[PDB]
Amino acid sequence: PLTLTAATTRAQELRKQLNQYSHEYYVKDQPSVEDYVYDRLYKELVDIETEFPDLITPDSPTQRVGGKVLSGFEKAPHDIPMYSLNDGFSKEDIFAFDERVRKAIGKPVAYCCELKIDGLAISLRYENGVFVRGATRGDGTVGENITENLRTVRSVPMRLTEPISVEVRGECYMPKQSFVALNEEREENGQDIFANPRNAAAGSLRQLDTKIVAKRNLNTFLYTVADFGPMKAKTQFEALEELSAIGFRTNPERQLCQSIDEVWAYIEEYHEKRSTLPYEIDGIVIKVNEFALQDELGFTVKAPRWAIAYKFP
Ligand SMILES: NC(=O)c1c(N)nc(OC2CCCC2)nc1O[C@@H]1CCC[C@@H]1O
Ligand SMILES: NC(=O)c1ccc[n+]([C@@H]2O[C@H](COP(=O)(O)O)[C@@H](O)[C@H]2O)c1
Repeated sequence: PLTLTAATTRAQELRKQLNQYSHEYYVKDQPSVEDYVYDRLYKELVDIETEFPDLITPDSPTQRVGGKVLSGFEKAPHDIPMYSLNDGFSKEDIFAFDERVRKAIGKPVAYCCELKIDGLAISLRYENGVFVRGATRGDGTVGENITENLRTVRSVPMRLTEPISVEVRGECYMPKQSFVALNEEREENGQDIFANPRNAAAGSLRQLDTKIVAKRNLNTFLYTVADFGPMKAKTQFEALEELSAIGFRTNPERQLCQSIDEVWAYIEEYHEKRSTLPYEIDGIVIKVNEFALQDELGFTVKAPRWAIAYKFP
């Protein structure tokens, strides 16, 4: 049959190939091959892994199912803190924000606009391309180490394109439909339902048994790089492209707005588009695009001065 020498090599080929399909299907939401092509190879790999468990690696797709069970979560400090967002609620709130930015900067400023995803903020640290820590925001300077649980989030890469060392932050959420499904499953089990998708997302990520988490149907959008490493983005918009480039899920709805008035267009555009989305959002995030300018404005103690969230009512 298959020898260890042969299986060791064949396994790499399968992880490589399978991980490629999973990337397309989970990160680009656009698969290339038919499901049964995937399953065939995935079953070949499992058979190889079951015969020689020693070839099992963290970047293998068979580990997306979890199995580990923790006692509790370890503290996960953030040397670079995970800030919060200042809030706006009116057109006045947004336009006053813009007024403040031009006052301190002394010129017109371009805004990257992103949809504020209603879920759990997460931070992801990679070294030489390997995923080594996943963390909640916690209180901004200390979160919880939820690395095991995030191994089961399919859109989170166990290994990157480039062997690059970087930490990136974004949202982990449950799409509306998985929300509904989970709640029905919970009704059937006679438990309390989750009031909303962000609560489901947050309880899922606090489950100690990673095998339950795997089943939960979670997804990510990455939007900030905390530790650039060799990374080269110089504006936020640029950063969002470069996050895709190295292989994270980014939300496609982000725009680049050269005026506050366009910013108010965007907020309206997706305020009416809000229900048409598979995921829930609780507003819009407006960011000063130029990193050089985000720097100049800098940070209050809570939230950055170069950004603000327009929250829907
Ligand atoms: N939820 C979001 O969609 C979102 C976003 N697209 N972009 C940011 O940029 C923050 C990062 C630190 C300074 C500004 N924050 C977001 O949500 C924050 C994360 C933690 C508190 C808010 O939920
Ligand atoms: N490229 C693809 O078509 C592709 C990739 C990953 C998962 N899937 C599908 O997702 C389901 C679960 O697979 P995984 O738990 O290994 O991610 C399976 O039914 C599989 O067919 C399809």
